[PDB]
Amino acid sequence: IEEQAKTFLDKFNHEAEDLFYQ
Repeated sequence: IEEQAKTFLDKFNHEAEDLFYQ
């Protein structure tokens, strides 16, 4: 699978700027 390894970092790079507020 690539969704849980290739794009699994898309959340750590995105959510990192979204959760930085909450």
